[PDB]
Amino acid sequence: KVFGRCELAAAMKRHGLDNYRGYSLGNWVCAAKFESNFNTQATNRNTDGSTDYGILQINSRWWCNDGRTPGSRNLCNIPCSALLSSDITASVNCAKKIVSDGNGMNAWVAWRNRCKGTDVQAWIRGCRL
Ligand SMILES: [Cl-]
Ligand SMILES: [Cl-]
Ligand SMILES: [Cl-]
Ligand SMILES: [Cl-]
Ligand SMILES: [Cl-]
Ligand SMILES: [Cl-]
Ligand SMILES: [Cl-]
Repeated sequence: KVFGRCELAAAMKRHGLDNYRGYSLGNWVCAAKFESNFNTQATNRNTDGSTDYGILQINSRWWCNDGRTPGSRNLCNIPCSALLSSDITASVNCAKKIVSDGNGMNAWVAWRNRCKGTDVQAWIRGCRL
């Protein structure tokens, strides 16, 4: 599923991501924009052999199981395929664990490089929330 911008903002808020660990909703929408362009079915293969899955490009090295990432963990206790669903529940619940891991949203390199420090409220501007 490819979400609309305000559609995704609303779904993220529904699932309690707004201001989770102090990160406003626009931070999350911005991260999703640059990770997946709001496409739940996005996948990308990393140089180390792990794969990133879903709207927030959650990585199989630590967070989900895909059966093809040697030495990895599955700390969200989910198949990586669950992160590709039109229902964002699994991605949101896993993102909550990731952002709580110590480095906040810097866990998402694209957030650090493209969202951090910017006017992230622009990503939810105009949205009925
Ligand atoms: Cl689609
Ligand atoms: Cl957009
Ligand atoms: Cl915001
Ligand atoms: Cl594996
Ligand atoms: Cl594990
Ligand atoms: Cl949803
Ligand atoms: Cl933080």
